Amino acid sequence: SHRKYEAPRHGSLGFLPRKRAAKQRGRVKSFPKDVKSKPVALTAFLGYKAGMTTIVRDLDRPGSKMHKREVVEAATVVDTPPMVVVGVVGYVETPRGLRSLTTVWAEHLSEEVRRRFYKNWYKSKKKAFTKYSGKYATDAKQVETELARIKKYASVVRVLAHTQIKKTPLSQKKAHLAEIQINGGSVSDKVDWAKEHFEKEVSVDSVFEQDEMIDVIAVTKGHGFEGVTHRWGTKKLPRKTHRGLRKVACIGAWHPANVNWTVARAGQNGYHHRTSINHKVYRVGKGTDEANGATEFDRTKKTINPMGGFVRYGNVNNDFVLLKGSIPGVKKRVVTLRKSLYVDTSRRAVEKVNLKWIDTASRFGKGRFQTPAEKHAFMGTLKKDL
Amino acid sequence: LQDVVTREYTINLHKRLHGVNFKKRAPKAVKEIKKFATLHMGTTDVRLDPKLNIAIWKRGVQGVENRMRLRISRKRNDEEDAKEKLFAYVEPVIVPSTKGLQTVVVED
Amino acid sequence: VRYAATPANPAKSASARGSYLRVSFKNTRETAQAINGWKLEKAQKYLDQVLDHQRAIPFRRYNSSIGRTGQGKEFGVTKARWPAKSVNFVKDLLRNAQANAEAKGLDSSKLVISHIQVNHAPKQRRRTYRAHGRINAYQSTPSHIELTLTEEQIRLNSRQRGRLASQKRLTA
Amino acid sequence: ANLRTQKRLAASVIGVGKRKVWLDPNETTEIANANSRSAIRKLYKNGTIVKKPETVHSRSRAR
RNA sequence: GCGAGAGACCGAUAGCGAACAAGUACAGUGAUGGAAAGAUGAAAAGAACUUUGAAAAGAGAGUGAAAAAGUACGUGAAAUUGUUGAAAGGGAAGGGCUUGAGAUCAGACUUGGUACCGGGCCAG
RNA sequence: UGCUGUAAAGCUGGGUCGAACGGCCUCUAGUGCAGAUCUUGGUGGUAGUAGCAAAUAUUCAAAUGAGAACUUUGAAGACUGA
RNA sequence: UAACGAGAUUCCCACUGUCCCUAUCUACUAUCUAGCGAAACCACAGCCAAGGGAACGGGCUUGGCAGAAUCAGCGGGGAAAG
Ligand SMILES: CN[C@@H]1[C@@H](O)[C@@H](O[C@@H]2[C@@H](O)[C@H](O[C@H]3O[C@H]([C@@H](C)O)[C@@H](O)[C@H](O)[C@H]3N)[C@@H](N)C[C@H]2N)OC[C@]1(C)O
Repeated sequence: SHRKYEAPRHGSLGFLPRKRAAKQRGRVKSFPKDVKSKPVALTAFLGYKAGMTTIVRDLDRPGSKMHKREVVEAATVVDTPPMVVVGVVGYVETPRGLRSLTTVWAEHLSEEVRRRFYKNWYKSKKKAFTKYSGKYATDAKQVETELARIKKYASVVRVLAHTQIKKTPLSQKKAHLAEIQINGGSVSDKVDWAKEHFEKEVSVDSVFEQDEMIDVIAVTKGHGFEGVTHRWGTKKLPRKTHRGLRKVACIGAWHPANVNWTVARAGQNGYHHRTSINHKVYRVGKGTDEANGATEFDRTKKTINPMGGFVRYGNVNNDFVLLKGSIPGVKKRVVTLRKSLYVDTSRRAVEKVNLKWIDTASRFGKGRFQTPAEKHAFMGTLKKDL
Repeated sequence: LQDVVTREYTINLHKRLHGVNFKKRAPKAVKEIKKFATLHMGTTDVRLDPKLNIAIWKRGVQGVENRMRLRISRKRNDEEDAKEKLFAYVEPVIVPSTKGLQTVVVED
Repeated sequence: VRYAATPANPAKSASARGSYLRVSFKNTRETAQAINGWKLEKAQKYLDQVLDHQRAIPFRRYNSSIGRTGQGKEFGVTKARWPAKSVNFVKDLLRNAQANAEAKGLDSSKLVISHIQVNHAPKQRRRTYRAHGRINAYQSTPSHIELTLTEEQIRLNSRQRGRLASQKRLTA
Repeated sequence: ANLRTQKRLAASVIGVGKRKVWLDPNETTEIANANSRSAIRKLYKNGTIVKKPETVHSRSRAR
């Protein structure tokens, strides 16, 4: 018989299976479509999620009730030191899809990226790329022949780049290595741009500007094994239910005589790969700027970090990206930032934001001061101050 | 290597007993001190003085002090076929405050 | 007594037995198979590390609904376990066989475990009490253990013959 | 090395509970030889066995 | 009941319930109910002694026609199980028919006859 | 290990074993099992699985011993609470 | 019909996680280990769709398909067990 009353399905059938992600680094499934007539540029950048804060802004949306009025908004800080380009990969079109033709590497690789090729670095002889380095030392002619191959045959060119994880407070010493696609120009221009950046640093401000709408790819917070009530949001059974109530009462009809894939079941929750789009860039701060957290209206000589540090992360001492709202992942998680895959002309996409104030009170409790100086001014001298 | 050596340590038992079942706090402090002595003396053969046991249990099953000042000495173990050439002896140190005390080598 | 397997050269071999041993047959079979065909000294070291929970015994047949461990990766398995009582009985038998070999003059460092097997011994019965005044079995499944240590025409047709004669006459 | 009988005999001879009997830890052999009540009395007199004091229950707060 | 002699009877799940310390052990308040359980060897000759082990035991040795008879003892099946060898194995296995491959088995140079006669098998 | 019979079955090689047994002509029967939720005995898979979670709570050292979470002694922390 | 009622019933005040709509915390389990170690049940077994068929198949016919060994859960099916 039919359901007595109608209700929408619990959970989405498009995020299946609800399993653990295959890798902790989130991969870019698709890159922005290439436009030959643009300047040669990177399409993505890797950073580390540091924490969240609060900002104040004036809204510019005519017709809104909050137009020309202050709004308070959550925002996320991504620690983004510059990346180092260490290689290049060429891809050829085939009737079976993109196939990588060859990979060319820079002459010198820093210890933090070479740690990525090891499970037991302290017990190894550190031989990675040691014979490859001699392909440059003689006359580099083999390297140039490989790059000529990429120019002749590739249709898609991506650069190999790694984070400088030792500029973050993370105790992990392995750097994160990723392929970032080069868009714009001819294939030959792409290879030349990759070559001139071998061993060089590329900064966030060259990929992402301020007011841009960008996407974040990351693995979500893990929760382990979870029951259906919280994993899928199903209704709790009545209090007097024998053998428990955090369940789905009927997991299927008699026929088909099999449990259907569409039925909510207990299993692993969180730690999923997600691609979230349309997060506005509120700031591209600079690590050398000693007033990262200051605005035009709030002139206090202040960094983006909250008093006491970001909880369970540390201090953000590099370039950073302040993003509107929340993004997938937890503190310390490597996040991949990607350019938008489409052109957006709506007000929210084209609005220019001007920050009034950024919060820097402690995230470790009910912080009521923005600065040590303000704390001292409010409380006066203390016993430990003599 | 100075095999025979005596040092005085502070153990932060408060963070080691965080969230522990209330009827296992003093028994777990015994296990935590044994683990602490192996981390510093490199010996799994750890012997606790009964005066240390009295100090651990002075305030009942969940009355362990936040910090304890310990004297740990590594000593030889003839006792042939013992698998351990050395052992650690742990004993309490009476001090007025267990605050602000660093690891110190004891000249016997 | 007759052993299930008799050594090829009894002069270079030494055996030991244990019968009616109150130790699990299934755990003992797995531990005996874990060292079958090993050098004696290597096996003794390995059993000592098993007792210390540094290495594990792979459970290959009697393993349904046991736990999973990373110490099984050594042997290509996920289900392994550390049965102390079986390990102790097998160690005592390996020690006895080594003593017998030494009495025969054999070299300990050459000895390999050339035979080891576990058999069911008769069960020991106890009783267990169930709901609604019922009685059930509560038996032991004991073991027989034994082990041995050991020092480590073409004829042709007429036509075939004629063919070969011709071919030999061709190449000289 | 099993002084259970000696503990019971001392409790009887001294006139207290077993909970108040102290057997010298360092005199295990001689206490082990004390099989009769007479030997227990001798050990009690020498101080090898001792009557522990009562646990105080003060009435000072009650007053 | 007492004393005898027998049988085309049964042969230890049979024959009386009981071939044995059987109306026993055990159950039930009680009336009553009521089993299982035979065989080392001619002879204990029931394994001295050495050695490993805390010991039970093992390994040598020893007795015996035999230990492939060691008081778990005549023979010692099946279910079920271990080890060894060989082989097979994409959501059962097993069967018939047919051939291949590998293993095993068999047959005419005959009960062969006296260099010859003559025979056996597979084929053109 | 083979041979014979359409078959019920019969015979034989090798191993184990230890005291009686078979062919033929007849006689006779408590004479042939896959089943009966059959009877008695024995044995599996399940499975090293369910499980060994009420009654506040144990710890240090010594002694003993081949071996000590579980024995004894000492120190202590607890409880029953007339 | 006063009083009485672990009797049946309706409304009101108070009260609340009964609910909107769930979240969080503790102990004991479960879990993993050492030791110990049952039982129910069991023709043979175990992936689907349709067909025909004792008219609702795990097996049969035609298709879809199909890769060792597995662990925690689960209650669709085994027209599950008793
Ligand atoms: C010491 N244990 C005793 C033991 O004497 C036992 O005896 C059997 C004995 O009866 C067997 O012997 C048997 O021999 C034949 C045949 C089947 O072997 C049987 O028909 C016969 O009933 C019986 N005597 C013998 N082979 C093994 C002993 N454990 O009898 C009972 C028991 C308690 O187990």
